[PDB]
Amino acid sequence: GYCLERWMLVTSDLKCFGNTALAKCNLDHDSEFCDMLKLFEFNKKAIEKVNLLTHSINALISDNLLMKNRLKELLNTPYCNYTKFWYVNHTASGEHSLPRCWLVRNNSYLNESEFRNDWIIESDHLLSEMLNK
Amino acid sequence: GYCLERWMLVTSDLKCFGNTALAKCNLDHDSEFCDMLKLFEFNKKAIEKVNLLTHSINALISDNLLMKNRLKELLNTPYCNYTKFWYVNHTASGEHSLPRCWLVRNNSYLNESEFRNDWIIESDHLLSEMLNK
Amino acid sequence: GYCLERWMLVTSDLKCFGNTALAKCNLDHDSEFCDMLKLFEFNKKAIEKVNLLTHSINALISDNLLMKNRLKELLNTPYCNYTKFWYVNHTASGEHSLPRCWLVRNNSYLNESEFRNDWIIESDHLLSEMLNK
Amino acid sequence: FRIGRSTELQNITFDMLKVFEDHPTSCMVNHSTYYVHENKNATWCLEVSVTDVTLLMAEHDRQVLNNLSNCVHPAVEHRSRMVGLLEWIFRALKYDFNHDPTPLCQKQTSTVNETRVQINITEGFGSHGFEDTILQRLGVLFGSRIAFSNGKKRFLLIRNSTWKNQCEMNHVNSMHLMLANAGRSSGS
Amino acid sequence: FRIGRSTELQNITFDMLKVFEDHPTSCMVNHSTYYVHENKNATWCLEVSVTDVTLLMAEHDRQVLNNLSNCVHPAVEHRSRMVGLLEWIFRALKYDFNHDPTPLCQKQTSTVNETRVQINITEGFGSHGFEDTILQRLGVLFGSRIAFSNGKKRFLLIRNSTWKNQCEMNHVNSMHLMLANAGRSSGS
Amino acid sequence: FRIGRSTELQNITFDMLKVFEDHPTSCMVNHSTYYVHENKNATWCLEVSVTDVTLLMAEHDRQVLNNLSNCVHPAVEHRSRMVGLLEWIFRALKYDFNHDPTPLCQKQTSTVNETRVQINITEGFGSHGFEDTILQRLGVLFGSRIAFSNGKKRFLLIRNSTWKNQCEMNHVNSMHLMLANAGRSSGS
Ligand SMILES: *[C@@H]1O[C@H](CO)[C@@H](O[C@@H]2O[C@H](CO)[C@@H](O[C@@H]3O[C@H](CO[C@H]4O[C@H](CO)[C@@H](O)[C@H](O)[C@@H]4O)[C@@H](O)[C@H](O[C@H]4O[C@H](CO)[C@@H](O)[C@H](O)[C@@H]4O)[C@@H]3O)[C@H](O)[C@H]2NC(C)=O)[C@H](O)[C@H]1NC(C)=O
Ligand SMILES: *[C@@H]1O[C@H](CO)[C@@H](O[C@@H]2O[C@H](CO)[C@@H](O[C@@H]3O[C@H](CO[C@H]4O[C@H](CO)[C@@H](O)[C@H](O)[C@@H]4O)[C@@H](O)[C@H](O[C@H]4O[C@H](CO)[C@@H](O)[C@H](O)[C@@H]4O)[C@@H]3O)[C@H](O)[C@H]2NC(C)=O)[C@H](O)[C@H]1NC(C)=O
Ligand SMILES: *[C@@H]1O[C@H](CO)[C@@H](O[C@@H]2O[C@H](CO)[C@@H](O[C@@H]3O[C@H](CO[C@H]4O[C@H](CO)[C@@H](O)[C@H](O)[C@@H]4O)[C@@H](O)[C@H](O[C@H]4O[C@H](CO)[C@@H](O)[C@H](O)[C@@H]4O)[C@@H]3O)[C@H](O)[C@H]2NC(C)=O)[C@H](O)[C@H]1NC(C)=O
Ligand SMILES: *[C@@H]1O[C@H](CO)[C@@H](O[C@@H]2O[C@H](CO)[C@@H](O[C@@H]3O[C@H](CO[C@H]4O[C@H](CO)[C@@H](O)[C@H](O)[C@@H]4O)[C@@H](O)[C@H](O[C@H]4O[C@H](CO)[C@@H](O)[C@H](O)[C@@H]4O)[C@@H]3O)[C@H](O)[C@H]2NC(C)=O)[C@H](O)[C@H]1NC(C)=O
Ligand SMILES: *[C@@H]1O[C@H](CO)[C@@H](O[C@@H]2O[C@H](CO)[C@@H](O[C@@H]3O[C@H](CO[C@H]4O[C@H](CO)[C@@H](O)[C@H](O)[C@@H]4O)[C@@H](O)[C@H](O[C@H]4O[C@H](CO)[C@@H](O)[C@H](O)[C@@H]4O)[C@@H]3O)[C@H](O)[C@H]2NC(C)=O)[C@H](O)[C@H]1NC(C)=O
Ligand SMILES: *[C@@H]1O[C@H](CO)[C@@H](O[C@@H]2O[C@H](CO)[C@@H](O[C@@H]3O[C@H](CO[C@H]4O[C@H](CO)[C@@H](O)[C@H](O)[C@@H]4O)[C@@H](O)[C@H](O[C@H]4O[C@H](CO)[C@@H](O)[C@H](O)[C@@H]4O)[C@@H]3O)[C@H](O)[C@H]2NC(C)=O)[C@H](O)[C@H]1NC(C)=O
Ligand SMILES: *[C@@H]1O[C@H](CO)[C@@H](O[C@@H]2O[C@H](CO)[C@@H](O[C@@H]3O[C@H](CO)[C@@H](O)[C@H](O)[C@@H]3O)[C@H](O)[C@H]2NC(C)=O)[C@H](O)[C@H]1NC(C)=O
Ligand SMILES: *[C@@H]1O[C@H](CO)[C@@H](O[C@@H]2O[C@H](CO)[C@@H](O[C@@H]3O[C@H](CO)[C@@H](O)[C@H](O)[C@@H]3O)[C@H](O)[C@H]2NC(C)=O)[C@H](O)[C@H]1NC(C)=O
Ligand SMILES: *[C@@H]1O[C@H](CO)[C@@H](O[C@@H]2O[C@H](CO)[C@@H](O)[C@H](O)[C@H]2NC(C)=O)[C@H](O)[C@H]1NC(C)=O
Ligand SMILES: *[C@@H]1O[C@H](CO)[C@@H](O[C@@H]2O[C@H](CO)[C@@H](O)[C@H](O)[C@H]2NC(C)=O)[C@H](O)[C@H]1NC(C)=O
Ligand SMILES: *[C@@H]1O[C@H](CO)[C@@H](O[C@@H]2O[C@H](CO)[C@@H](O)[C@H](O)[C@H]2NC(C)=O)[C@H](O)[C@H]1NC(C)=O
Ligand SMILES: *[C@@H]1O[C@H](CO)[C@@H](O[C@@H]2O[C@H](CO)[C@@H](O)[C@H](O)[C@H]2NC(C)=O)[C@H](O)[C@H]1NC(C)=O
Ligand SMILES: *[C@@H]1O[C@H](CO)[C@@H](O)[C@H](O)[C@H]1NC(C)=O
Ligand SMILES: *[C@@H]1O[C@H](CO)[C@@H](O)[C@H](O)[C@H]1NC(C)=O
Ligand SMILES: *[C@@H]1O[C@H](CO)[C@@H](O)[C@H](O)[C@H]1NC(C)=O
Ligand SMILES: *[C@@H]1O[C@H](CO)[C@@H](O)[C@H](O)[C@H]1NC(C)=O
Ligand SMILES: *[C@@H]1O[C@H](CO)[C@@H](O)[C@H](O)[C@H]1NC(C)=O
Ligand SMILES: *[C@@H]1O[C@H](CO)[C@@H](O)[C@H](O)[C@H]1NC(C)=O
Repeated sequence: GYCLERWMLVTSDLKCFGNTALAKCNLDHDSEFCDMLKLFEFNKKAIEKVNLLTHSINALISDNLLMKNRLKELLNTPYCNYTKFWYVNHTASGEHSLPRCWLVRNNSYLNESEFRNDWIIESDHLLSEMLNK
Repeated sequence: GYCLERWMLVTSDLKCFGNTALAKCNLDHDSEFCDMLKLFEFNKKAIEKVNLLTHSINALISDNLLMKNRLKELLNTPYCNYTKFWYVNHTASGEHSLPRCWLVRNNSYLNESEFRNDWIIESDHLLSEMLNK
Repeated sequence: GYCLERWMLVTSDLKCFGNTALAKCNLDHDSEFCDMLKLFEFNKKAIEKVNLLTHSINALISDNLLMKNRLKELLNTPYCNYTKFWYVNHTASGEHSLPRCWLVRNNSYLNESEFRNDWIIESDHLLSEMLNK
Repeated sequence: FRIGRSTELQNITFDMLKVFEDHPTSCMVNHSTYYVHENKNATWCLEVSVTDVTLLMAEHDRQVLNNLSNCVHPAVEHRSRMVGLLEWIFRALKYDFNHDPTPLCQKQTSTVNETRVQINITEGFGSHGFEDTILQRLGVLFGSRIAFSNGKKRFLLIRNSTWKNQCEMNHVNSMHLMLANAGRSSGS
Repeated sequence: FRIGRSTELQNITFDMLKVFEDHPTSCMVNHSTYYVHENKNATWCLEVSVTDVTLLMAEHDRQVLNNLSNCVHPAVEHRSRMVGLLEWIFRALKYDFNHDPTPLCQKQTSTVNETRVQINITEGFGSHGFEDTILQRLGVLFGSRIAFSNGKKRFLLIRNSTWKNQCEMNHVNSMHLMLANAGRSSGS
Repeated sequence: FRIGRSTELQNITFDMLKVFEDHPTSCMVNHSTYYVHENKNATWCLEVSVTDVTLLMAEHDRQVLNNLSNCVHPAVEHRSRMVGLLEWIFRALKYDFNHDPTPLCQKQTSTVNETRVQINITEGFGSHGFEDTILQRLGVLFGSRIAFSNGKKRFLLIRNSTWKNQCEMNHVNSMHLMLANAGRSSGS
C-alpha cells in the first residue's frame, strides 16, 4: 500500500501500511491518520518554486475534525493532537488495522489501559475480518 | 447504542436506538437524524459558563443538507424540516432501521401512503439484513 | 436507475445507468461523475423564473475535488476536467461500473493503455461483484 | 402503522427548545414580514420587512459606514445586544459592504422611537441581481417565497420592536442564522 | 475497447451548454489574457490581463474605495450588468479590500472609451506574497500557469471589450467562478 | 503492547517539521501570551497578548482603517513580511472590519522601537459578545483556555519582538492558522 519515508516518522523504521487498511480512509470521515497521510503525500509530491499547500489544505485536512478536536481540548475532554497514532498488528500475519489517534488529556498521552476497550474491539475486529477472507 | 433523554423528545417515552442502526450515520451524508443526534449529544455534554455551539455547528450540522432541504421547501418539493423522523421497527425482535426524515409539503406532514414505497423497501431491507446475521 | 436525456450527452444515444452502479455515488467522495450527475439532475428539475444554481452549487459540486483537479492541472499531473468519463460494461449482461473520469495531460485525453491498470482491476472488480450475487 | 405481520412503522418527534432557547432565532409572519429574536426571554425583537414605501431618505438620514452601533440610541438598555443582533442579521444576509448599496438609518434627532435600517433593493440602485440576491437570501434565511414573485421602489427594512410572540421559534431558521454567524458568541 | 472476451470499456462525454448558458463563464486565451462573459448572448466581455506596463497612474486616476460602480460610464446600456460582473471577478479573486492594494480605475474625463480597473501586483507595493497570491488565484480561476514562472512592474488589469468569441466556454472555469460567488443571483 | 497471544498494539509518531518549516506557525507560552512565527528561520516574531493595561490611547495613536502597513516603520528590513503576518493573524482572528472595534496602532513619532496593534475587548466597547468572540478565537487558534475564566479594561495586543525560541512549533496551530488563510501564499 503506502510506505512512509524516514523523515515522516521519528522511529527510524520502515513503516508501510497495506491497501486493505488504507481502503477505509475514504469510508471514515473521522480519521486524523488519513488526513496526516494526505498532508504527507502532498508534501512528498511537492518536494520532488511555489508551494501550493494553502490551496490544498482544505482538501487534505478536514476543518470539522480539527475543530472538534480543538473543542474537545478546550473542554479537557480527550482529544487528538495529530501526532501519535495507534494500530493493532497481527504479529505473524502482518495484517494490521487503520491507525487510530492516541488521545491526550492534561498534556499527557492517554494510557493504554484507559482506552483498553478501544483496542480490544479493534483487535477483535481484525481477527474477525481475517476470517471473512 | 444511544438512548435519548426525556427532554429531547415530545412523546415522553424511553427511546434508544441500537448501535447497528446508528453505525450507518457515518456512511450516510444525507441523514438529518444523525445531524440532530449530533446536536443533542453536543448539547447534552454542554448541559452537564460559555456555550460553544457556534464553533461546533458546522461539525454537527451539514450545511449542504440544510441548504438542499431549504431549496426543496422554496420550490414546494417535499423537504425535511428536521422535526419528525420515521423508522421501521420489527416488533418482536426490537431491531429497527435508521430513522429517516418525515417530509413536509404545504405546511403539512407527508401522509404514510405518499411515501409507501419508501417504508416498504426499508422494511424489506431490514428483513434482509436480519437474515444476513 | 438514472437515464440521461439527449441534451446531456453528445453521442445521441440513450444512456441509462443502473441503481447498483449509482449506489456507490454516496460512498465515494472523489467521483466527479456523481457531481456532474447531481448538477444535471438539478438543472433537469429546474428546466421543468429564478435560477437557484448559485445556492445549490456547493451541495452539488465538491469544492475540494474541483480544487484538487485544478491543482493537478497546474502541476501537469493527470487531472479530471469533468467532460469525459469511462466505465466498464459487461456486454452480454449489461451490468456496468460507476463511470470514472478520463484524465487529461497536455490538453489531450489520456490514452487507454496509459490507465490500463485502472480499467483492468475495475473490470475484474465488476466480474467479482457479479459472482457475489 | 402496520407495515406487515411482524414489522411496524414508528416515528419520533424532536423537541429543540433546550438546544435553541438561548441562541438567536427567526420566524416568518408572512412572506414580507420576519422577526429576529436574540433569545427566548428577550423583551425586544428586530423586524425585517420588505416594503414598497421609502421611510428613510438619503437627504435627511445617516448612512451606515462602519458605524452601525450609532443607529441605536445610547439610552437603550439593551443597546449592545441590539447592535449584536443587527450584525448577526447583516452577516446572515451575506451583505457585501464593499459592493452592496450603503444602508441608511434614521437621523439622530428622529421623533419616532424606533431604530430603522433601510436597504434600497429597487432595480438599478445596486448592481444587477442585487434585489434577487437579497430576496433569495430572505428565502434561505426565513423560508420566504417573496423571490418567486413578479420596477417600483422596494426596500428591506430592519426596525426594533417589542416582543409580542408574533411567531413561534423555528430551529431551522436558528440553524441558518447560526451557520451564517459561525464562531461568534451566543448563549448567556 | 475490448478489455476481455465479455467486457468492454465504454465512455460518455457530457454537454454542459444548457447548464451554463446563462451563467458567467471565463476562458483563457493564453497564460496572461483571460476573458469573463456574463452570459453566452452578451455582446460585451471583461478582459483580465497580466501586464508589464502601467496604464493608470495614482496621480491622475481614481482609486476604488467602495465606489466600483462609478468606474462605468452612466450612459452604458449594460452598466449594472458590467458592475455585477466586476464584483463577480473581484469575489472570484478573493480580494481583501482591507489589506490588498487599492485598485485604480480610469478618470471620469478619460478619452479612451473603455473602463479600466488596475491592481498593482509589483513586489513591495503590497504585503509579502500578494503578487504570488494573485497569480495563484489566476491559476485556480482560469487554469493559468503564470504563477509557475520567474521585480519589474506588473499589474492585473480588467478592461471592458466587445465579445468576439475569443475563446470557448469552459464549464470548469464557470464552476470555479460560481463557487466563489455562491448565493448571488445568476440566470435571466 | 501484547493485546493477545497473536496480536500486538503498535504506534507511530509523525514528524511535521518538513511540512510546516516554511509556513507561519503559532505557539502558546501561557493562556495570555502567544507567539506567531512567519517561518522557522525568522529572526522576528509577533507576540499576541491579552492585557489589562492600556498601552495605546485613542487620543494620541493611530487607528487602523485599511492602512495596517503604515503601522510598521519604513526602515524595517522585513516590513512586507511583518505586514503579511499581521494580516494572517487578523484573518485568523476572523476579524469583522465593518462591525468590530477599530484597532489602534502606535503613533509615527513613538519612542518605543516596537510596532503595537491594540484591540479593545473591554465589555461595552464593542457589540455584545465581542470579548467572548475574541477569547474563543484565541482558544481555537492557540489552544488557550482564557475564555473559560471570569468588567475591567482588557485588550488584545499584537507587538513585534525578536525570535528567542519562546516556544516549540505546533503543527495543529499551524493548521488552524493556514485554514484561516486558505488561498494565500506561504513558503519561500
Ligand atoms: C457614519 O459615518 C458617516 C461618515 O463616515 C456619516 O456620514 C456623514 O454624516 C455627516 C453628518 O452626519 C455629514 O457631514 C455633513 O456634510 C455636509 C457636506 O457634505 C458634503 O460631502 C459629502 C461627502 O462626504 C456629501 O454626502 C454631501 O452631500 C456634501 O457634498 C454638510 O452640509 C453638513 O453640515 C452639517 O454640519 C454643520 C456643522 O458642522 C452645520 O452647520 C450644517 O447645518 C449641517 O448640519 C455636514 O458636515 C457627512 O457628509 C456624511 N458623510 C457621508 C460620506 O455620508 C454617517 O452619518 C454616520 N452614520 C452613523 C449611523 O453614525
Ligand atoms: C428602539 O430603538 C429606539 C432608538 O434606537 C429606542 O427609542 C429610544 O428609547 C430611549 C430609551 O431607551 C429614549 O431615551 C429616553 O428619552 C426620554 C425622552 O427623550 C427626550 O429627551 C430630551 C428631553 O427634552 C429631548 O431630546 C426630547 O424631548 C426627547 O424626547 C428621556 O426621558 C430619557 O432620559 C431618562 O433616562 C436616562 C437614562 O436612564 C437618564 O439619564 C435621564 O436623566 C432620564 O431619566 C431617555 O433619554 C429615546 O428618546 C428613544 N429614541 C427616540 C429616537 O425617541 C426604543 O426604545 C427601542 N425600543 C426597543 C423595544 O428596543
Ligand atoms: C471613490 O471615492 C474616493 C473617495 O472615497 C475618490 O477619491 C477621491 O477623489 C477626489 C476627486 O476625485 C479627491 O479629491 C481631490 O483631493 C485633492 C487633495 O486631496 C488630498 O488628500 C487626499 C487624501 O484624501 C490625498 O490623496 C491627496 O493627495 C491630497 O493630499 C485636491 O487637490 C483635489 O482638488 C480637485 O477639486 C477641486 C475642486 O473641489 C479643484 O479646484 C482642483 O483643481 C481639483 O480638481 C480634490 O479635492 C480625493 O483626494 C480622493 N480621495 C482619496 C482617498 O483618494 C475616488 O475618486 C472615487 N472613485 C470612483 C471610481 O468613484
Ligand atoms: C466600456 O466602458 C466604457 C466606459 O465605461 C464605454 O465607453 C463609453 O460609452 C458611452 C456609450 O455607452 C459613451 O457615452 C456616449 O458618448 C457620446 C460622445 O461622448 C461625448 O460627450 C460629450 C459631447 O461633447 C463630451 O464630453 C465628449 O465629446 C464626449 O466624447 C455621446 O454622443 C452619447 O450621448 C448620446 O447618448 C445618450 C444616451 O442615450 C443621450 O443622452 C445623448 O443625448 C446622446 O444621444 C454618450 O454620452 C462614453 O463616452 C464612453 N466613455 C468614454 C470614457 O469615452 C464603452 O462603451 C464600454 N464598452 C462596452 C463594450 O461595454
Ligand atoms: C489610517 O487612516 C486614518 C484615516 O483614514 C488615519 O486617521 C486620521 O489621522 C489623522 C492624522 O494622523 C487625523 O487628522 C487629524 O484630525 C484632527 C481633527 O480631526 C477631527 O475629525 C476626526 C474625524 O475624522 C476626529 O477623529 C477628530 O477627533 C477631530 O474631530 C486634527 O486636529 C489634526 O490636526 C493635526 O494636523 C495638523 C496639520 O494638518 C496640525 O496643525 C495639528 O497640530 C495636528 O497635528 C489632524 O488633521 C484624522 O482625524 C484621523 N482620522 C480618523 C478617522 O481617525 C490614521 O492615522 C491612519 N493610520 C495609519 C496607521 O496609518
Ligand atoms: C519592530 O517594529 C519597529 C517599528 O515597526 C522597529 O523599530 C524601528 O526600527 C527601525 C530599524 O529597522 C528604526 O529605524 C532606524 O532608526 C535609527 C534611529 O532613528 C532615529 O531617526 C532620527 C535620527 O535623528 C530621529 O527621528 C530619531 O532620533 C530616531 O531615533 C536610524 O539610525 C536608522 O536609519 C539608518 O538606516 C537607514 C536604513 O538603512 C538609513 O537610510 C539611514 O541613513 C541610517 O543609516 C533607521 O531609521 C526605527 O527607529 C524603529 N522604530 C522606532 C519607532 O523607534 C523594530 O526594529 C521592529 N523589530 C523587529 C524585531 O522587527
Ligand atoms: C506599483 O508599485 C510599484 C512598486 O512599489 C511602484 O514602483 C515604484 O515606485 C517608487 C516610487 O513611487 C520607486 O521608488 C523610486 O526608486 C528610485 C530608484 O530607482 C529612486 O530614484 C526614487 O527616489 C524612488 O525611491 C520604485 O523604484 C518603483 N519600483 C519599481 C520596481 O519600479 C509603482 O509606482 C506602482 N504603480 C502604480 C500605478 O501604483
Ligand atoms: C476601551 O473600552 C473601555 C470600555 O468602554 C473604555 O473605558 C471606558 O471609558 C469611558 C470613557 O471613555 C468611561 O466612562 C466614564 O466612566 C466614569 C464612571 O467611572 C465617569 O466618571 C465618566 O464620566 C465616564 O462615563 C468608562 O467607565 C470606561 N470603562 C471602564 C471599564 O473603565 C476605554 O477607554 C477604552 N480604551 C481604549 C484605549 O480604547
Ligand atoms: C501532542 O501531545 C503530546 C503530549 O501528550 C506532545 O508530546 C510532547 O511534546 C513536547 C514538545 O512539544 C515534549 O517536551 C514532551 O516530552 C512530549 N510528551 C510526550 C509524552 O511525548 C506533543 O508535542 C503534542 N503535539 C501537538 C502537535 O500538540
Ligand atoms: C415541521 O413541519 C410541521 C408541519 O408538517 C410543523 O408542525 C406544526 O407545528 C406548528 C407549530 O409550529 C403547530 O401549530 C402545528 O399543529 C404542527 N403541525 C403538525 C402536523 O404537527 C413543525 O413545526 C415544523 N417544524 C419546523 C422546524 O419547521
Ligand atoms: C477536457 O479536455 C479535452 C481535451 O483532452 C477537451 O476537449 C477538446 O475540446 C476542444 C474545445 O474546447 C476541442 O477543440 C478539442 O478537439 C477537444 N479535444 C478532444 C481530444 O476531444 C475538453 O474541452 C476539455 N474540457 C474542459 C471543460 O476543459
Ligand atoms: C468513446 O465512445 C465513442 C462512442 O460513443 C467512441 O466513438 C466511436 O468509436 C468507434 C470505434 O472507433 C467508431 O467506429 C465510431 O464511429 C465512433 N463514434 C462516435 C460517435 O464517435 C469513441 O472511440 C470512444 N472514445 C474514446 C475511447 O476515447
Ligand atoms: C492535569 O494534569 C496535570 C499534570 O500532572 C495535573 O497536575 C493536574 O492536576 C491535572 N488537572 C488539572 C485540572 O489541571
Ligand atoms: C499508564 O498506563 C499504564 C498501562 O500500560 C500503567 O502501567 C502506568 O502505570 C500508567 N501510568 C500512570 C502514571 O498512571
Ligand atoms: C397547499 O396546501 C394548502 C393547505 O391546505 C392548500 O390550501 C393549498 O391549496 C395548497 N397549494 C398551494 C399552491 O398553496
Ligand atoms: C393521509 O394519509 C392517510 C394514510 O394513512 C389517509 O388515511 C388519510 O386520509 C390521508 N389524509 C388526507 C387528508 O388525505
Ligand atoms: C505537452 O503536450 C504538447 C502537445 O503536443 C507537446 O507539444 C509538449 O511538448 C508537451 N510538453 C510540454 C512540457 O508542454
Ligand atoms: C493512444 O493510445 C492508444 C492505445 O489504444 C494507441 O494506439 C495510440 O497510438 C496512442 N496515441 C499516441 C499519439 O501515442
